[PDB]
Amino acid sequence: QKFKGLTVLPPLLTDEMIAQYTSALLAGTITSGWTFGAGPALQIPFPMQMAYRFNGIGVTQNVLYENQKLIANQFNSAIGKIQDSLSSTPSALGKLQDV
Amino acid sequence: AYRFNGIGVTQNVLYENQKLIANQFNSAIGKIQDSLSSTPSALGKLQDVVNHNAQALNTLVKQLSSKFGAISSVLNDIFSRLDPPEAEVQIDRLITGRLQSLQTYVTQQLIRAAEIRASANLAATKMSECVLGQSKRVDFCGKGYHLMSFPQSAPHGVVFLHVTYVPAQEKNFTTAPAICHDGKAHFPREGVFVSNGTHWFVTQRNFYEPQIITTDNTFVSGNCDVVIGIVNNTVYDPLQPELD
Amino acid sequence: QSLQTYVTQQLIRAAEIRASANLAATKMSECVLGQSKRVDFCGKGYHLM
Amino acid sequence: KKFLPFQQFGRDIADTTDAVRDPQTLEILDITPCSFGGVSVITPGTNTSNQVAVLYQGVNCTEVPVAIHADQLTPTWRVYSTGSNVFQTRAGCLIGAEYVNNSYECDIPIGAGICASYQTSQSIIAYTMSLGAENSVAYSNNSIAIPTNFTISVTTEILPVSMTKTSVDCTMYICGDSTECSNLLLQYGSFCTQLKRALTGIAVEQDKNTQEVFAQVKQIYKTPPIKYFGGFNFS
Amino acid sequence: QYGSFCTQLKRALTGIAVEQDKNTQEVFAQVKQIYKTPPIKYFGGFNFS
Ligand SMILES: *[C@@H]1O[C@H](CO)[C@@H](O[C@@H]2O[C@H](CO)[C@@H](O)[C@H](O)[C@H]2NC(C)=O)[C@H](O)[C@H]1NC(C)=O
Ligand SMILES: *[C@@H]1O[C@H](CO)[C@@H](O[C@@H]2O[C@H](CO)[C@@H](O)[C@H](O)[C@H]2NC(C)=O)[C@H](O)[C@H]1NC(C)=O
Ligand SMILES: *[C@@H]1O[C@H](CO)[C@@H](O[C@@H]2O[C@H](CO)[C@@H](O)[C@H](O)[C@H]2NC(C)=O)[C@H](O)[C@H]1NC(C)=O
Ligand SMILES: *[C@@H]1O[C@H](CO)[C@@H](O[C@@H]2O[C@H](CO)[C@@H](O)[C@H](O)[C@H]2NC(C)=O)[C@H](O)[C@H]1NC(C)=O
Ligand SMILES: *[C@@H]1O[C@H](CO)[C@@H](O[C@@H]2O[C@H](CO)[C@@H](O)[C@H](O)[C@H]2NC(C)=O)[C@H](O)[C@H]1NC(C)=O
Ligand SMILES: *[C@@H]1O[C@H](CO)[C@@H](O)[C@H](O)[C@H]1NC(C)=O
Ligand SMILES: *[C@@H]1O[C@H](CO)[C@@H](O)[C@H](O)[C@H]1NC(C)=O
Ligand SMILES: *[C@@H]1O[C@H](CO)[C@@H](O)[C@H](O)[C@H]1NC(C)=O
Ligand SMILES: *[C@@H]1O[C@H](CO)[C@@H](O)[C@H](O)[C@H]1NC(C)=O
Ligand SMILES: *[C@@H]1O[C@H](CO)[C@@H](O)[C@H](O)[C@H]1NC(C)=O
Repeated sequence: QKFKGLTVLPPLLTDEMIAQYTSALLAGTITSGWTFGAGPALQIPFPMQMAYRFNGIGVTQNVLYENQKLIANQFNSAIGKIQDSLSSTPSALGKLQDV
Repeated sequence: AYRFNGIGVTQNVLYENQKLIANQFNSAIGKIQDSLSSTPSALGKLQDVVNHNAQALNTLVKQLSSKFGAISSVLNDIFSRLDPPEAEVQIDRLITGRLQSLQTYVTQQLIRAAEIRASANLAATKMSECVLGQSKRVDFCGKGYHLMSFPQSAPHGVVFLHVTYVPAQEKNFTTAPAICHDGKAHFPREGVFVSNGTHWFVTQRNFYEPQIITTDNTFVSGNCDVVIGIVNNTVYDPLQPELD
Repeated sequence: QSLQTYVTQQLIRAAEIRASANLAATKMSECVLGQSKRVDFCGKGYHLM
Repeated sequence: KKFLPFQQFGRDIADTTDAVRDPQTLEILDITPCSFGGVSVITPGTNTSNQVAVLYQGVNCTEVPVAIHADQLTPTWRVYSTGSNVFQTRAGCLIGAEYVNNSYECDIPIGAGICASYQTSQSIIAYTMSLGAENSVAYSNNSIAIPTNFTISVTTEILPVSMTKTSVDCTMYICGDSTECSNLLLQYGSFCTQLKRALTGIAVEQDKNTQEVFAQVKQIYKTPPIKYFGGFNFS
Repeated sequence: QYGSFCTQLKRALTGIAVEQDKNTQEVFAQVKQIYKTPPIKYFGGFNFS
C-alpha cells in the first residue's frame, strides 16, 4: 500500500500520553471524587465518598458503613471476574477490531 | 435561591451575599463582551459553514472549464467545425463530466447536511435543558455546577451563555464518618462532620458553614461497635434547657 | 472514480466514528466525572461510579 | 527467498512485482522502489517571519538530499541545505528546527507527540508536548477539604444550526443556450429530477432545523418597562 | 486537464485526518492537571491494583 501512493499518518497523541490521561482521570476520581471535574480538586476519604454515592441512589449511608468489608469484597471479586472474563471469549472487542 | 437549592447550597447563602453575587455576575458579562470582541479566532465554527459552502460553489463553477478529454469546453465550437454525427462522443463525454461533477456536488451537500442536523439537534436539546430548565448533567451546560443559561442568535447559529458556580477557597479539616455519643452512632442528616482541631461541627458539603451537632441535625442508626472510623463527642439534644 | 468512491465511504465512516466519539465524551463527562441518574446510560442497575 | 527454479517473477499481496532472480547469476534480489514522500511546511505565519521548517513524512534522512524533480524543481537547493538542524522523528524527519528538552503546550502539531513553535535571535523549535501541570492531591484517611468562597462564571458555547439553501437548474448548468444539447440530455433520463429532489429535501430541512431550535415558545413574552432585578444587570 | 479533481480529494482526506485527532482530544483531554495517586495504596479495603 505504501508503494502505490497511499500513506498512513501517525496520531498526534501516543499511547503513553493517552495512558497518562487515563491515569490522571483515575487518580482524580479516587482521591477527590466528582469535585475535580467542577473546579479545584478537594480530597475526601474513599468510604465517605462511597457513602455519598449511596445517598445518590436513595440508600442511607449507614448501609455502607455497617457493611463496608462485604462491599469491598464484592467489588474486588467483581474486578477479578472482569479480568478473567475479558481474557476469555474472544469476540468481546469486536467493535475495535471492525475499525 | 431556587437555583442554589438545585446545586446543593442552602438558600441563605444567596440572600446574605446578594450584592456580591450581583457584582460578580455583572463583571462576568462585561468580560464576555470584551473577550469575545478582542480575539480573532472565536466564532470559527460559524465561519467554516460559510467558507465550505462558498468553496464548494466556486469548485462547481470552476469545473465548467474542464474539457473532460474533449477538444473544447465550448459547445458551439463542438457544433461548429465538426459534422453532427461524429461530434456525439465529445458532447456526450462533456455531458457525463458535467453530470458527475453535479452529482459529486450533491453527495457532499447531503453529508454536510447530516452533520448540521446533528449539531442542530444538539442545540435544540441544549435550549430545552439548559435555557428552559436547570441541568444536573455534568459539563453539558458549562464547567461548574450549572445555574442558568441565556441564548443569543448568531448568523447561521446560536450562542449560549452558561452561568455556573465554581468553588473557590478551600480549607483542610479532620473528618469522621460517625459520632458515638451514648453508645449510639450518629450520622449526619444532610452534611458532613468536620473538626477544626478541638471541636466537631457538621457542615454542608459545598460551602463552609459550621453548625452545632444536635439531635435535630443527625440521625441514629445502630450502636458504636461496627463503624470503623467512629469518634467520641457530645450531641446537644435541645430539650434540656427547655424543661422548666 | 475508484479514488472518489474510496473517499466517499471514508467520509461516511468518519461521520459514524464521530457519533461514537461524541457519545464516549458524554459518557466520560457524565459517568466518570460525576454520578448519573439516567437509566441504563452507565450500566444496568443504579449507577455508582 | 526460495524461488522454484522455473519461476522468474515474484509478487506481494497486492500483485506488484516484488523479487526477481538474477538471470545468469541466479540469485534472488528484492525490488524496493525508491520514491515517495510528502513535503510538509511549518510556518509561523508570514506576517511574523518568513523562515520555515520542512518535514519529510516517512523517511530516514540519511537519504534525504538527492532530489525533488518535476519540471525544474531541482536538487540545487538541497546540496548543502541538509547540513545541520536535522532531527529524526517518528513522523519522518524535520529540517530547519532545533530540538529542546523543554516541554510546552502544543502550538503547531508535527505528530507522534512532537509539536513545534517559533520563539526566542528568533528560531523554530521542536519539542515533546506537555500534558499539563503536575499535581498531587493530599489524600489521607481522615482529611477533607471544604470550600469557603465561590465564583460565578459565565462561559460561551457556539453551535451551528442551519446552512445555505441552494437549488439547481440542470439544463442551464450543463447545456445552457443550445437546444441540441438539451435533446441529448433528454436521452440520459431522470438524473436531474433526482438531484433536484435531493437539493429540495436539504433546503426544506434547513428551515426545519431553525424552527426546531428557536420556536420552542408559543407566546411572545415581554420584559417590564422597569429594569430592576435586584442588582442584576441584563442590558 | 483534471487539475481540480484531486484537490478536493486531498482536502477531504485532510479534514478527516484532522477530525480524528480532534476526536481523541475531546474524549481524553478533559482535565488540565495531571493528578497522582498517593505512594501508599490503602483505600479502605478496595483494591484498585
Ligand atoms: C476551632 O474552631 C472552634 C470554633 O467553635 C474554636 O472554638 C472557639 O474558640 C474561641 C477562642 O479560641 C472561644 O471563644 C469560643 O467559645 C470557641 N467556641 C466553641 C464552640 O467552643 C476553636 O478555638 C478552634 N480551634 C483552634 C485550634 O483554633
Ligand atoms: C470513646 O468512649 C468510650 C466510652 O465507653 C471508650 O470505651 C471504653 O474504653 C476503655 C479503654 O479505652 C475500656 O476499658 C471500656 O470498657 C470502654 N467502654 C465501652 C463501653 O466499651 C472508648 O475507648 C473511647 N474511644 C476513644 C478513641 O477514646
Ligand atoms: C470571597 O471572594 C470575593 C472575591 O471577589 C471576596 O471579595 C473581595 O474582598 C476583598 C476584601 O475582603 C475586597 O477588597 C474586594 O473588593 C472584594 N471583591 C469583590 C468583587 O467584592 C470576598 O471577600 C471573599 N469572601 C470571604 C469570606 O473571604
Ligand atoms: C448596566 O451596565 C452597563 C455597563 O456597560 C451600564 O452602562 C454604562 O452606564 C454608564 C452610566 O450609567 C455610562 O457612562 C456608560 O457609558 C455605560 N456603558 C455602556 C457600554 O453603555 C448601565 O448603566 C447599567 N444599567 C443600570 C440600570 O445600571
Ligand atoms: C490487590 O489485589 C491483587 C489481586 O491480583 C493482589 O495481588 C495478588 O496477591 C497475592 C498475594 O498477596 C499473589 O499471590 C497474587 O499472585 C497476586 N496477583 C497478581 C495478579 O499479582 C494484591 O496483593 C492485592 N493488594 C493488597 C494490598 O492486598
Ligand atoms: C492540606 O494539607 C496538606 C498537608 O497537610 C497540604 O499539602 C495541602 O496544601 C493542604 N490544603 C490546603 C488547602 O491548605
Ligand atoms: C521452505 O521449507 C523448508 C522446509 O520446510 C524450510 O526451510 C522453510 O520452512 C521454507 N523456506 C525456506 C526459505 O527455506
Ligand atoms: C533508519 O535508520 C536507522 C539508522 O541506521 C536504522 O536503524 C533503521 O533501520 C532505518 N529505517 C529504515 C526504514 O530505513
Ligand atoms: C537535551 O536533548 C539532547 C538530545 O535529545 C540530549 O543529548 C541532551 O542531553 C539534553 N539535555 C539535557 C540537559 O537533558
Ligand atoms: C490511614 O492509613 C494509615 C496507613 O495505611 C493507617 O495506619 C491508619 O490507621 C489509617 N487511618 C484510619 C483512621 O484508618
